[PDB]
Amino acid sequence: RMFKIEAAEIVVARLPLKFRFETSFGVQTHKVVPLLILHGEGVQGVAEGTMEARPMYREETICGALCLLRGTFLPAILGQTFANPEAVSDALGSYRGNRMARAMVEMAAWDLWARTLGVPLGTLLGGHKEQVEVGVSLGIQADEQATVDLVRRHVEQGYRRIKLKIKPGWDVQPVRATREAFPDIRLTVDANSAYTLADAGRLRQLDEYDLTYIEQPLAWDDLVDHAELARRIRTPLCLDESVASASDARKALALGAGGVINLKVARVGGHAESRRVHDVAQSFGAPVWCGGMLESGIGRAHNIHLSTLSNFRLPGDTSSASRYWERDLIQEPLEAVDGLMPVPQGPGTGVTLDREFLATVTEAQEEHRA
Amino acid sequence: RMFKIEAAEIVVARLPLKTHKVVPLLILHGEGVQGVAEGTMEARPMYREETICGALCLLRGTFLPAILGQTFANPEAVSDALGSYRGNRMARAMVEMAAWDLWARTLGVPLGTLLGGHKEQVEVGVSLGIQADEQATVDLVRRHVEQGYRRIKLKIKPGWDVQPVRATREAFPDIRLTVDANSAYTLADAGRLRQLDEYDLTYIEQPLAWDDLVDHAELARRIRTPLCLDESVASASDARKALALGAGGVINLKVARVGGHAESRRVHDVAQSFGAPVWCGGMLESGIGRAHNIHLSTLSNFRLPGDTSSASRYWERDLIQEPLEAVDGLMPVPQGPGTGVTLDREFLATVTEAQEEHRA
Amino acid sequence: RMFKIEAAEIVVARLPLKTHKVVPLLILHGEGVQGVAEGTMEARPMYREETICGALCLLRGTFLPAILGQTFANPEAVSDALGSYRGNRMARAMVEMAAWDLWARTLGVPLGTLLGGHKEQVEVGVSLGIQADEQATVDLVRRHVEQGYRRIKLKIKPGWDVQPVRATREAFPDIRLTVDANSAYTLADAGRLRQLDEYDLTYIEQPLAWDDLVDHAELARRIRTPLCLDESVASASDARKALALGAGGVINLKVARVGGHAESRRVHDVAQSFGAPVWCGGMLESGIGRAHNIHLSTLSNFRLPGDTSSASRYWERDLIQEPLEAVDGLMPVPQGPGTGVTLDREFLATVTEAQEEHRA
Amino acid sequence: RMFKIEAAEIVVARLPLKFRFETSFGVQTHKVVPLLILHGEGVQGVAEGTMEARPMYREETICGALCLLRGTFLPAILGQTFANPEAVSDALGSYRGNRMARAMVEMAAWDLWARTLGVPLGTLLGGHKEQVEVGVSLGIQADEQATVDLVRRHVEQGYRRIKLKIKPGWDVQPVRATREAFPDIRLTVDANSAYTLADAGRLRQLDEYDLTYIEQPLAWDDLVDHAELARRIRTPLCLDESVASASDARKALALGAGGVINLKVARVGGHAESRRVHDVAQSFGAPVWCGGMLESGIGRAHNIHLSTLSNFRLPGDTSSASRYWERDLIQEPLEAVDGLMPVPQGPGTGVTLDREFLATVTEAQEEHRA
Ligand SMILES: CC(=O)N[C@@H](CCC(N)=O)C(=O)O
Ligand SMILES: CC(=O)N[C@@H](CCC(N)=O)C(=O)O
Ligand SMILES: [Mg+2]
Ligand SMILES: [Mg+2]
Ligand SMILES: [Mg+2]
Ligand SMILES: [Mg+2]
Repeated sequence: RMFKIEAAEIVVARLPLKFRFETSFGVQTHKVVPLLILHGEGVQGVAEGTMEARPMYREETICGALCLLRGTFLPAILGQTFANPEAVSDALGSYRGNRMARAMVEMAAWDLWARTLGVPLGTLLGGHKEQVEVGVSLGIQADEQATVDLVRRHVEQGYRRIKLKIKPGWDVQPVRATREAFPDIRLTVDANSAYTLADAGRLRQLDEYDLTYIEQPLAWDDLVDHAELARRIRTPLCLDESVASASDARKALALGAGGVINLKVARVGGHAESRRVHDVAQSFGAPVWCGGMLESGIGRAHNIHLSTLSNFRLPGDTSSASRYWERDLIQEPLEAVDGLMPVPQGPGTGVTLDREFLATVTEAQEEHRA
Repeated sequence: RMFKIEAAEIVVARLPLKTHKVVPLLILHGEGVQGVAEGTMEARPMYREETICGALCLLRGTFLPAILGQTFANPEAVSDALGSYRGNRMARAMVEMAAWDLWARTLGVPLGTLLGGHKEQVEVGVSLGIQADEQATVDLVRRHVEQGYRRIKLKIKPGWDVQPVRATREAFPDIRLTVDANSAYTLADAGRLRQLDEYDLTYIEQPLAWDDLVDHAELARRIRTPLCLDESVASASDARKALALGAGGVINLKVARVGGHAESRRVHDVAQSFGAPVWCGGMLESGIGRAHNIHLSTLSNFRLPGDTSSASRYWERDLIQEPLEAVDGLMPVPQGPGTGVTLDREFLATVTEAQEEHRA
Repeated sequence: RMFKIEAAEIVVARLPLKTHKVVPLLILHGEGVQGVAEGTMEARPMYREETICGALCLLRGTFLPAILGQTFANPEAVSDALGSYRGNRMARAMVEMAAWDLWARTLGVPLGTLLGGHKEQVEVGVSLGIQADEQATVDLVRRHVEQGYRRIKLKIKPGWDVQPVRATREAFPDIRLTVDANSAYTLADAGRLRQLDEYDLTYIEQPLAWDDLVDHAELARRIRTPLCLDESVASASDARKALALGAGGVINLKVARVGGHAESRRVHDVAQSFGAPVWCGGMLESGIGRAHNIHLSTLSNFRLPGDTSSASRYWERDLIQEPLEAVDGLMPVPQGPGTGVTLDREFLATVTEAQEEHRA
Repeated sequence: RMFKIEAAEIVVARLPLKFRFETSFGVQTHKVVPLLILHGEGVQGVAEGTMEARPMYREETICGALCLLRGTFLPAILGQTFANPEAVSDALGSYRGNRMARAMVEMAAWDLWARTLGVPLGTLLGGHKEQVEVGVSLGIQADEQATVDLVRRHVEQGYRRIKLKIKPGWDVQPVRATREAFPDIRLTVDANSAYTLADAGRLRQLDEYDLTYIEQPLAWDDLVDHAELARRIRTPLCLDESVASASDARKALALGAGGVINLKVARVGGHAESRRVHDVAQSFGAPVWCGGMLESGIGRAHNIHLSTLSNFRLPGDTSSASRYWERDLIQEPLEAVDGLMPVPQGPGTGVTLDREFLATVTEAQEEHRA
């Protein structure tokens, strides 16, 4: 039955990384993890923000999102009783944008709700996969052959897709040079919203090298130019930043802006909207796959449960947690073997904050009540 | 945790109208609860392609042996365990919808709540058949407007369309008014249908072929009145194709026609992503089907009124213990887990023509 | 020659309306002059996605450290020095617009003149909220017509649109009349919106989703009244896409929403290249923002009247020393270099909630 | 503040060339340079006409343009006070066409105005590049290999694009034969409004040889056929003659007539309109690059300042002045090194008439006052 949200904790942690993540919007080495914990009916839901300190991947920031949480979202929900996560989400007024901020509340609500039922999260969302295929995305690196080697280390691990982050002045080389050593691997690029329609003919060269897709080659907020570019090349386009809702997905696919969607749960505003994005794509015969945002095991586990839905037909960016952190914020390991990630068992996300360890890396912590 | 389907009953009832109606039921048993669903296929293929005879064959020979004795994580897993077979969406909906009801009852949660709805009441419309003349049409619309219905549906046909719509809109300038064209028209009728445009109908329902989308798209370019699709939307990919082709701007969503609740929610979500509304169509359901419908209707893109009016308008006495009665054009969501309604087993037995039990 | 940005102040004022409004200001100091700009983001994300809290964070932690102590050839160079970051156009506009004002003041040249304008006065329109009934609408339009406004904007909403427009056009057959639909409609409203067509509105402003262009394109095919875009044009490439898709024929151009003066001139020029007009939208600005707006509005494709009406309509007392008062629907361009207006520092201090200074 | 135009000089010079310019509209060896000097507020603005004695590249002529200047344009502006170059341009009535003639006035006005402010021209137009990438365009020449050698001399100089003027009965050869010796150079052709849609399949052969664009292959005044041809070949089209305004640019790009625009400042009517053309292209994600019209250092310097704007993303035709003249009309050298041309320093254009030398090559000179 119904659930009452009695308290909310905001806990910000920073976690040292392991590899250096050198995307076309910059280089990333460390990681701030904004956690929202919702309390009610003797259980708790935890979710993790995917917004950055500065607006580099997309428009939101930790600073603005916490203001929004403490000044607006949390007051609207605290002390209130809800029938389900859709009602929580409904209660956050008509505020514009800020999907990731909304996702912290909404996804925590899903975790809390599932835990009141004693049911796994993926199960309530309609998924019945018991593990999910994952690939790896490899940041920018080295040179023509001396990067066919980092691919090597991952193909030997059984990862089911290799994604190379390219960018203006570094692209066609690895692709032929990886299709070189590995003529048969599922291979993709993250063209990193780097290019413009100007760069169209160069991108067509990637065509023979048989990629499953080219990811977000043009502006992060664009659909129209992508639809133009898609007509000029044979390699399918994959959208990321430009699909932030199910109607964006509908428009992108009706326009022909892409044939594949990188679905990032928090980017589209949470699980319910992700299911819609997922079903909209499916109705167009377009697959989705699960994006990653360097999450701790909270975010990683949310991603894994979402990925159990049936239109997740391409390997996601949900590789092994041990790849990123010497120690994660949860107790459970989230380790893929042979490119298959198992669904962590238990109610909701199936994972559990390591509170003692979290405390040692916490830099902010607030409680909110009605 | 997961649920095992241990047993299934098929009960075929002949329920007196207020002539009879054959009501096929499926009851799935597991975990100390049961799920019940109602078939909407007819004895002969009239509204669509399926029949009771073909459907019950498929259930007992194929669908039921596939699920009996198996353990499932959710209703989607039950449905997936049947996905090799083509079409037969109403037969499939029987299993799928009973599975939803069973699953919800293992959790103790209302069905609509599990599907993501949070309405406590749903808006209901009324359907009128062809009347003898204009004033007889207007007198019955006036009755139903006074009862508080929030949408008026008129059955129209070639020779009788502009007249009743005109007379009605004249008497009732501001009501929500729609028509059901019952696939009785052709593209040569475009000029006549366009004559409806000045009376601001919310939509015209399925004027052209029952399985068509493409000619509906053409007709939509020729008239300004929105088209509502019925029989040609039997899946989420049909809804996508319909909306993207401009075959219509509204979908009459019938849960069993598209294959059950999960696929219905996908139709609802696809429509929503296009900013097109859906509404809940009806099929003369006993309280089992009516309750499944009321629960589906609590979802937020059900933005036009549905054919889930009072059970008492159809049946002397219903097969369930709970009254489903709308007041002032609002049907309350029946309280309880799953559908929130309960078969009256003794009354049921007095109207049962045939029953059978199946185990693994 | 080039300019060095030596210092920046953020002042947040609470300015009494004639209830209060929070007015965030940025003052950039260099070369013995200063540039001032005003933020248009709200405390919560209502008109669009940004907030004062998020914006000020971005300024002090990112934008300001990027420019403090650096030397620039022009305001475009200042803006380029921030181009790694995504969205946040109003936060960016604060820096960009102060940079324009500073730059113009190092040269001794009016801002509008540097952007290529040569109007000495700009035409102003009036905005009316929902009134109780038709005659109350007409009485207020009559007032504003007599004051000499050159465009009447009516706020409309579902249930209240054709009536006020009809009553107004009936009383005023030749005035320039427009409506603001405030994203309150859907494609199902096409038939109702088309009913506005006979009253010859100059445009309907953003009837569908605030961030949409594609559905607006569809709606434009269904009705003959021109659509004006607001929130879905946040850049020159948005303006191009909007005009080329046929999402609208007019753009409500708000300087801070698109990221400042340079990008605004690009929106203005793209529109012009399509032969589509722009007009200057408003955001309840203190005299700082109003003056930036008046200066932008002097450009030649600002061919419909703008929301830069009298400061006295909003504020008991303004933050600047100069009165910005329109007479007979003409707002004079404030004289002087840059914006031609000057902060009243002592009055400002009496209404300051928070201030801070930043250096390299 | 405001500026008053008190006097105007028209000075026509002829300058001996150095190389023979053998375009598909004819062979050019010498060069008439129409200069307009505007006087006001103790400074002067100088601009240079790009119209020819005869209408070979486009429709204007020196003869008709000077008539228009002396009979119409100059009378409208002399003794008048203006707030900026846009107001000067506004004051030249609604006269039709004659963009180059208008450009002499307008561009001189920009120079004059910038000089009253003491600011560089490019700076006022919004550019902040400190030098610009340039290529070379090579007229019609020799044969298959014995022209891969003239390309040679330019690649050794570091020019960042090589453009070959082709024409019916001389085209596919050098391209494979230059892509031959120089498999990696940025290479283009100036198809010289020579062809018609008839010639479409031959042009598609240039496709593998990897040109950045094919320039104005069809009629000089056409958009529609270019949009058709663009659909038949993979090499982007570049428009020149057919874009004479920002609305022409809008129409060309909305139609798909080209993906690149050769922006010639005087052809579109001056700096302000060039900025608009530049921004319109940018809004479509189309680059521009700077055309050349064999200018003396006055025109060359105007071109360099315009080229500082951000959508000038492809190398222009603004090579070294020493390539064209044994002596230029200005004092300053305008020499590129390694395909980079520096912005000449100083207010306005940053260059200065060499009046003593100009006098020795002047063939006409008039003063006009109010
Ligand atoms: C922080 C986020 O922007 N980083 C990666 C995703 C990293 C993934 N492997 O977890 C990205 O490509 O978006
Ligand atoms: C006079 C003009 O028509 N000649 C060259 C441009 C020459 C450039 N290199 O300066 C052209 O191709 O148009
Ligand atoms: Mg990515
Ligand atoms: Mg019906
Ligand atoms: Mg408005
Ligand atoms: Mg040329």
